[PDB]
Amino acid sequence: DATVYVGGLDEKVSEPLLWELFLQAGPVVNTHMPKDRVTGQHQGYGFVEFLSEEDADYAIKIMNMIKLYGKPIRVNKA
Amino acid sequence: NRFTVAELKQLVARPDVVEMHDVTAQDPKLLVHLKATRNSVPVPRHWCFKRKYLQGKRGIEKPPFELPDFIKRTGIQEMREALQEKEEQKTMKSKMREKVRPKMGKIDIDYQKLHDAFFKWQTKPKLTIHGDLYYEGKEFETRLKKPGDLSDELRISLGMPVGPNAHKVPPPWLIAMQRYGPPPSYPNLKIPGLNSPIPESCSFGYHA
Amino acid sequence: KDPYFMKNHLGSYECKLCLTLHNNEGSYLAHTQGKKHQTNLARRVEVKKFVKIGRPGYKVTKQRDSELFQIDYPEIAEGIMPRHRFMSAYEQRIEPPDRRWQYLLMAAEPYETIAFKVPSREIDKAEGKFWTHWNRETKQFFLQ
Amino acid sequence: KERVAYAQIDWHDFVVV
Amino acid sequence: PYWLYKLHGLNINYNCEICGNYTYRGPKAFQRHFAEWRHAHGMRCLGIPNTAHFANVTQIEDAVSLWAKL
RNA sequence: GAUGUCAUACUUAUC
Repeated sequence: DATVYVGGLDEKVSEPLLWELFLQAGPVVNTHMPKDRVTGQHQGYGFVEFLSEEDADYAIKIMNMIKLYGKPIRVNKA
Repeated sequence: NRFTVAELKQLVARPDVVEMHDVTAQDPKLLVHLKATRNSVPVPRHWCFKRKYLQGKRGIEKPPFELPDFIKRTGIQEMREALQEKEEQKTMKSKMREKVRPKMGKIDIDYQKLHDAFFKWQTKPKLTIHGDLYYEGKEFETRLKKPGDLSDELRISLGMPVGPNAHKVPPPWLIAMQRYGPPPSYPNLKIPGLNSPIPESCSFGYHA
Repeated sequence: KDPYFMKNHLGSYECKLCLTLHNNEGSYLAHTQGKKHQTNLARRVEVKKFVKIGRPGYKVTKQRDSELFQIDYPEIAEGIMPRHRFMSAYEQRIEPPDRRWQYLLMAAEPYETIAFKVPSREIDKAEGKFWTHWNRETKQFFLQ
Repeated sequence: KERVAYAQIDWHDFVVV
Repeated sequence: PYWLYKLHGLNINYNCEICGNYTYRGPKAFQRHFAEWRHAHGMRCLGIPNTAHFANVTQIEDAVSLWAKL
């Protein structure tokens, strides 16, 4: 309930960059970025787990108009 | 005789320093008291490995040398590179002919410039505390941000110029913060345009 | 041309395929033949510019319905239907003050766009395939 | 063709009659 | 290979009663999966927060006693 | 990762 799925991100974005971008709406407790270990590139999706479900819902509701590297990043509940 | 980790965590006042390997030692209480001390240093993580802390960075790329500013501000590195480039082009005959009658004055830069760089232009290095140990992945883990501030790389990636006017310098996600309200995870966070003055708070965020 | 042999920072050779080290040059050339090396090798714009604009005088017939605009347009002699779209008053050629309403504009290729301001928030749908029609036999455009 | 013609029309020439 | 599974401590059955009595084929793999999202989602059902005191906790009653003691 | 034969290289101002 406290985890939000962020998609539509480019492969050039980093996990400290995503943690700094997610810190503008609330402190993120954990950030998981699934990436292939054979190629060393991200899959364009990540999971941000906050400290509560209401803060995660407020972060997912305020990230509907975020643009990174020209691509719109979508936030959904997970 | 050997208790589990739950009894060692419940008996000790600091269960965060209790590990799984400390329960099968000869003194769990003494190890829990020594590991949770004030000025104690933890054990290295290479004690349970099988590579002797030197077989991990085999094929990884590494720089040859990181010269400081005081050594590079004397012109000795460029002269050494020029001497290495000139000596690599000489054959065995040019190396044998220069041993009987050498040519003096190789670089001959200065005499007091090295003393001025080592005494007047001396810069202190970036040291660390004694509690911070060293590991194999310590040289690559450099990720170890604040609410209300944005970096230059994040502003270049998101396309948001940081300026003193609060018209476009806040991100376009502030409209949702104005329509819905302040974030519940930070009640002390102040953003310009909603609960802070726009020409005064030019940092686009304040934790008060 | 072996893409696995590289030079380290200590004057040695490194095989990144098997992740092995070699001191001299004679040990790197002899490391390619073997069992472990063989196992590692086997395991691994034009339509907008050409659009003529003469801007004719359009005549719309608005009517308040209850449960709809009827735009009279001349013959275009083409298959391109006139499209309607709802936009905001924030973008304009002169940008007048106090512009905080929306405008639904219908546009065609040989004719000029006719726009009507809607002070209400939502009373209908401005979709093209939902509640619009264009009779080419009488050349009449309707939208409700 | 209708989607190509709708995405290339001028949406700034507004006229209220 | 059997050598890489015997030298690294693999192919050893370990039971984790916290995450629905799951199976783990390694001590280091279980230690890496303890500080993960699955173990955190398993521990959040009982009401225990994700901290460093419950890292080596396996049983649910021992974790509940460690949460009630603090 | 261990084992046993061979080779290369390194260190302690060793002789």
